[PDB]
Amino acid sequence: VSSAAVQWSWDAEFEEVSDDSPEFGQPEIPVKKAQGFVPISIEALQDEA
Amino acid sequence: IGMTVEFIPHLFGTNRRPNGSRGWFAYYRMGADVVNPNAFRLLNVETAS
Repeated sequence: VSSAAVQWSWDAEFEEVSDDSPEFGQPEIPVKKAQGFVPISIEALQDEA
Repeated sequence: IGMTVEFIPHLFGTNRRPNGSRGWFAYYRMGADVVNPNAFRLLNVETAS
């Protein structure tokens, strides 16, 4: 969740205040996948050192 | 009802927003009249109009 800061102002005596509504936002992060694969032979896995 | 005073905490402005002011409200109630107008005598000095 992200947001800004309220905006103040300088006002004189007997002056109505402005509307200061902060605006929010939401960052978002997806998750991906990576893979590898190396085959091997029964002869090779056994005879190679 | 006798004199009663209330303290308004927030006055508003044209756009229905606080303007930074406060007030005091005070009121009372009564009423009166004459039941019989013959039980009195009053003197009237009429000047030239």
